[PDB]
Amino acid sequence: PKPTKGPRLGGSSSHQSALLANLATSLFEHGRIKTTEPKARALRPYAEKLITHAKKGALHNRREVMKKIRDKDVVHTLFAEIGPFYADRNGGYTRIIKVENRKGDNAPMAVIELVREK
Amino acid sequence: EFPSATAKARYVRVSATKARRVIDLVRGKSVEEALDILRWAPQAASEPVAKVIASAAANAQNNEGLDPSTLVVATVYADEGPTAKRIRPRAQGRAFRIRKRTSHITVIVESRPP
Amino acid sequence: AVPKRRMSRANTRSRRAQWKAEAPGLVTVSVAGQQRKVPRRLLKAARLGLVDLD
RNA sequence: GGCACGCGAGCUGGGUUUAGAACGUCGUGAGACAGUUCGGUCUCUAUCCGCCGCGCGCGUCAGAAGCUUGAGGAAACCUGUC
RNA sequence: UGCAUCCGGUGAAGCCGCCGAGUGAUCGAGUGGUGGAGGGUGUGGGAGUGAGAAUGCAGGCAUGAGUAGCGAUUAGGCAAGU
RNA sequence: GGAGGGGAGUGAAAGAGUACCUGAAACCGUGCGCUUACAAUCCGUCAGAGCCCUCGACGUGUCGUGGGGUGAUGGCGUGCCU
Repeated sequence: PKPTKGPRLGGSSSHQSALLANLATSLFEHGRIKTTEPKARALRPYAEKLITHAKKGALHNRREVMKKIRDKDVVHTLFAEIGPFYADRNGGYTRIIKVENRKGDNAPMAVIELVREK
Repeated sequence: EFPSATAKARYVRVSATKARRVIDLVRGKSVEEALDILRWAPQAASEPVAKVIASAAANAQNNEGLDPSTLVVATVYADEGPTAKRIRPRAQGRAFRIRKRTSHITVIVESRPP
Repeated sequence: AVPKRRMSRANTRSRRAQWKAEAPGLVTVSVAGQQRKVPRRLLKAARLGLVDLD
């Protein structure tokens, strides 16, 4: 999606890519994760586009997802439940909730979770 | 004059100015709103001040038997406590001084009519 | 550059007065029945029970 | 042409102007030469005035909001061929 | 400190004030607070007898300032627990 | 959570709490009174409006052989030592 306007998240572009991949993997595996607010803000489009790939479930899309997720159990869950679950929803798969700041460095924490309403 | 009770936290291991920065937010406010303000204040010096204010409110409610709903933070300030001297070695063999300051926090809550 | 002169009390206090903290704005919330103050930034989180409230 | 022959808490170290070495000359000698040649550490977190930008507070006799007049000031001002 | 007298747990010294006084260094056996054991006066004797500065010494604390910095060239994230 | 503190006690005194006799100055706060955002200030001194406090007299506020605090405003005014 849209690249970050400012400097990268983890201090380098490769670290940022690995960070986004790991965060997306954790979000798909658990269903909700807690992280600093900018991290979730950057994670939203990445996870939503991965879910969009998972929605139209074909071998091509499976390879497209696997070239970013790298975790096979999470890929199987994504293409078995998460994919079909959002079949009739057009966008807005995730939501961001702002929570209390961190104690060590006063970083703004936020919780990003998949929607389960319908 | 109004009935009142006081509490003191001596040798609190925070600098006096940093404690005053937090304290200046809860002058003249009631105990409950001051407690919430310090709870949601983004400073590490707010915890000791909130502890002092809670202790003063408990002292007023228990020993004098005052109603906590009428308590108001009337007088509050932070003084300077003893400071310890450390040494931070520097470039080209010189040694600088580091001061580890403390402070005393005094709070006086009083019962005021609604 | 080094300071050529010792700053007087007036200038020091006047510039020192600008180092201060602002009071965050609090709005009420109803969780588990009892009413308590929570910043409006955390209103939704408090309503979903994601904020530890002592 | 003036302004520390402007401007090194802005830069350079090519020259001059330490300690090494050589040539010519002087001195018996250590050494010396507004004589020559090769090489040779340029330190600092801006307190005050000053200047460039940006805010907070108050004032303009109630509290506000749109559109503006402008005292005053700044910018610009080159020239050729066919 | 010699000598002679006076004051003191019914509160001395020391410290902080008020009200005053002398031509000056200064004074108040005038008082209020704190304090808890030694002081005043006269006349002599002796001084480690008076600090504002020696880039003076020791201790304490200010300005700069809640500012610089928080010590490499690899990077951390999530869930759970205490 | 502790640290620390508020009651309760011991003590003649906790303005004696093992950070402890007396507790000055530098330095840092809190509360009250006056003053300060058209102003070029060796930061004081001499006049001085206003506001607040206080001592007397007479009425209900107004003077006085008064005293204090802060002081808008005007005049004057080139820190100390060697």
